[PDB]
Amino acid sequence: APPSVFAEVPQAQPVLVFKLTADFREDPDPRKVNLGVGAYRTDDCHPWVLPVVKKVEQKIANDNSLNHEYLPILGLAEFRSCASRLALGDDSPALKEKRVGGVQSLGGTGALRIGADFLARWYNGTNNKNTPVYVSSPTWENHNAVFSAAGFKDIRSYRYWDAEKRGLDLQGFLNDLENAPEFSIVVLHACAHNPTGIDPTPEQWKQIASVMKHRFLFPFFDSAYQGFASGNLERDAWAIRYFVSEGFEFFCAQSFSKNFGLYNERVGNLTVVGKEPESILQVLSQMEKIVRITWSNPPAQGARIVASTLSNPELFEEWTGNVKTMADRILTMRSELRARLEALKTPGTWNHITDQIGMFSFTGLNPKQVEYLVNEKHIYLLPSGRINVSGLTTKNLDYVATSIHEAVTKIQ
Amino acid sequence: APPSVFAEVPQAQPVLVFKLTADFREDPDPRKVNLGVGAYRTDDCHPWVLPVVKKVEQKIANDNSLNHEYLPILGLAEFRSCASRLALGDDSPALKEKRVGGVQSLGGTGALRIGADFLARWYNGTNNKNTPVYVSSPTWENHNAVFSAAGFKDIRSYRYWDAEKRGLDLQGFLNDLENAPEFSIVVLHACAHNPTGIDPTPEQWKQIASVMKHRFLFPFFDSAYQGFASGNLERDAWAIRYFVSEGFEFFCAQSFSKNFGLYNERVGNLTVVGKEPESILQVLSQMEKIVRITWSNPPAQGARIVASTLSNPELFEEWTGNVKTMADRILTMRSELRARLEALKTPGTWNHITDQIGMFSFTGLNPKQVEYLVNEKHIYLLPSGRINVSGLTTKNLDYVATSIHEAVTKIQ
Repeated sequence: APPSVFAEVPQAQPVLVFKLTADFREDPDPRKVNLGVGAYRTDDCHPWVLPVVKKVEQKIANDNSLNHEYLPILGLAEFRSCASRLALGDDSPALKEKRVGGVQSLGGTGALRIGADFLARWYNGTNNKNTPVYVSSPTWENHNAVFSAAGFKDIRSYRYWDAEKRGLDLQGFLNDLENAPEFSIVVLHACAHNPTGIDPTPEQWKQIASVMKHRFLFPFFDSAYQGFASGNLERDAWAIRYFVSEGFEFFCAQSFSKNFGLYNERVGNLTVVGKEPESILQVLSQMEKIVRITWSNPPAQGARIVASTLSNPELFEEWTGNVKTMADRILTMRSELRARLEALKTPGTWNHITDQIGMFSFTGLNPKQVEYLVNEKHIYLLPSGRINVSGLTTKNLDYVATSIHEAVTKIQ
Repeated sequence: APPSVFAEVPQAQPVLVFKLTADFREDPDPRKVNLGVGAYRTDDCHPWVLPVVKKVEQKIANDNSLNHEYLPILGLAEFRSCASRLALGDDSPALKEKRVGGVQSLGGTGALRIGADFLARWYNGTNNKNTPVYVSSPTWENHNAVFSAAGFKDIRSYRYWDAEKRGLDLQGFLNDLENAPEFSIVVLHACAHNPTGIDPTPEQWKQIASVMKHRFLFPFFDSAYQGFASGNLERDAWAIRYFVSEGFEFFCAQSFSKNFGLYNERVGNLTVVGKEPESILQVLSQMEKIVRITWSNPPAQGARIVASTLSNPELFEEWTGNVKTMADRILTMRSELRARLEALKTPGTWNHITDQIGMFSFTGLNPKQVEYLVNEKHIYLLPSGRINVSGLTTKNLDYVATSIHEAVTKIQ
């Protein structure tokens, strides 16, 4: 009869895609297409498990040597070494000189929150909750959240998407980077910009690099699709491996969710670059204490699989093949969509579709055009014109292209 | 050459046991004993993997039906149902009336931090960072930490350990519970008090129950050793299952680390009891949003094993057997130590050793006596006189008892 502490609780509300796919689920129309699904799908609209992953799982399932005792707080030793080595390169002299520790975390999200909560207490003084934060416009929906609920109360949007011409707005944001309270932190996308797909060219990275070396900035990379983006580890980590040979430091947040398909195993690593082996051991020290209060220590299964893969030469081999599979499919569905849009003389340029890298891509549509695709043609995608390219198959591709043609033409 | 943001970083320092076992590791003395190891060890001083766990792992390893796609933010559906059902009972009408959701978290630690960070924003008003916090004296070392770094700046110690007579100080803390700013939250140990082992009797629980129902308290249980403590699920969850039939509500933090041996898989559940199906769906709603910023969603492997076990009758059967194994060993090492202490006419009463429940136990020694065991007899344990009973085997038991005899007698 009396009150509920539980009553007077604000419902929280259905986020962007969660409601989107739900509507798709109940849609009885047989030509419906879901392009807002948040992982990689095959051409038959199915989840794919990497054979190299199914392979290692069997090896683990049979190793009666393994136990289930607590791991080091920072995580499985081998994993952190392999992961950072993957992002920075084996032949990186920044490894020989002992510059970096890894922290095994809970996916890419966990790498941020730990690297985030760390900065709001040891970066820019002590317990500095006022330091500005670099987020792109637009950005992965909870770059904001992970830094907000980490402390920081201003969040700063450097323009990134250029609506007209559908490409990169370089000095549109390179200029904004100048205005900022300098010496602030910058969470850059390593490659495959979520949710646009447009990455800076190596030349343009040099620009953003020096111009913000010159003048007070700390990078906080988000390497979530390394290898998964373009089908290769060497060029996807270039913007990372350049910052090291110049002589920077940064936190790099690695996610193995998309490029190992290990979404529900939450495999991730925070790579931390230094000066000299001095304070890295110091960073890693009270990185532990941050973790201890979040999760006592990280889970083992997902990490072992990645570690067993990256350490072994004939699994690494098979893995990069599997990664190239997921890759090549996306790049093909790009070249195909562009071609079909161009084959129908669809008003506008559509280079961006093939210039963008990765699984997500900005079409260049505005919610009035998108509204048409969702309600009349039952193509489900976000109002920001964002599609999951892996949502495009060989059967729906011709319908979707023609639908996009109808949208741009009929609705301005 | 220039500064390091990384320099001027405070090293954090080696905690209690981490330094303790390290010293044990380098100790060349052949009669050394480690009683500060933080998990269950066999009589041969080894980690034990439950056969029922090795069993389910094989079943999972062979189910080619499973994928690695993201789980619900709150976690694997089956797990949360089985876990809460385990703590509250299948025949609990508080389940039929839809009172409770579970939130799959990262071990027991994760269940707290989520349940903690939730209260510091929806409990006792809104964004109430001032509400007092109940922690025992002493308590599991990071009941304090998990609530501190969750916000709260006062932490209140209700006396729990009674140095002389080595047992429970009931109204010593039942009185302190009266003084507190009422309507504050209370993280009670369900059973197996870490690090003492003394649990209140069912009668004494009724006392603490009503007297703090009567007057403004919200329980926040820590069920970390359910079944693992006394070798059974029915009496270990009694203090929980009583609070529900009275008509309370609370968060219960379940850990499956010790009772499934799944430490490095980080399996845990936050059970949340309500009034009426109303605001539980509301609690679970913005429980998701708290999780999203911590870890996007929880890992699957550890949860599936527990879920597959608790849902299946002939695995549940085998599991409770394995749990009874770990249990009975501890209870035996208790009755044996007590007997050997009593057989040597060791000055003092030693009932507490056999009255305490669970893996951890307070001997009743004070660091001057403990100092003797560690430096002269190379028995490693915490200054609080805390031992890991599973550290006691059939070979060291006679040495340790005799050592404890020497400590109490020679050093007052």
